[PDB]
Amino acid sequence: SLGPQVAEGENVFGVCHIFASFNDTFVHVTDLSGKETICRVTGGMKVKADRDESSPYAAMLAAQDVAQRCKELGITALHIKLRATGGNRTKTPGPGAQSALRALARSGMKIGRIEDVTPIPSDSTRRKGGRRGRR
RNA sequence: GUUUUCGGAACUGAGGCCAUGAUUAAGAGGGACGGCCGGGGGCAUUCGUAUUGCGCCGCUAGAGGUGAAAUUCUUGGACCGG
Repeated sequence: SLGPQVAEGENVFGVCHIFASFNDTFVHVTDLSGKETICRVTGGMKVKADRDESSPYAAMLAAQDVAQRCKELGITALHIKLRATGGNRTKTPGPGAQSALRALARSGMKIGRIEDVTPIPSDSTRRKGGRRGRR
């Protein structure tokens, strides 16, 4: 819990992987390599109902938690990496995607580079669901 | 008896002559040739993320899924990140 960098000199960076599906939200702050994580709180560990694990509010107080946890450990700036469910499944981020990084911005954390890292397949396997779709 | 001119039948050589004999080249067709063209076909080769699984590392208690849930996965470490 000791960041040897001087604060007013410059900023200590981290990176949070925002994974917003349509059934849950993930806020995963890791180091610049990603091999070593700092905090990871989901939207489902903040609300006592499955149906709103991905609600934008459930991600708003899941990002205020990780930002509070990412503060004293010594990180001030964050690179953002949005990610939808990807693969052959959906490509647009879920509802709790925007209310997440807006919360941690309002929580006093600096922002670096923002990027979509959705796992876009070159040419997918057969997507789940019949030929006639989800009728 | 015979040979022929004699009329007929057949063959065989040299001619002479013909205005000496081949319509056109289909906004029909075939074929050739020319430079191209094309997710045409075949065989071989190469690349791409993704998905699933496994190994290791990190941190963790939920993760999945739905109209809402449950079956299912999970401190024997799932999901998430490398």
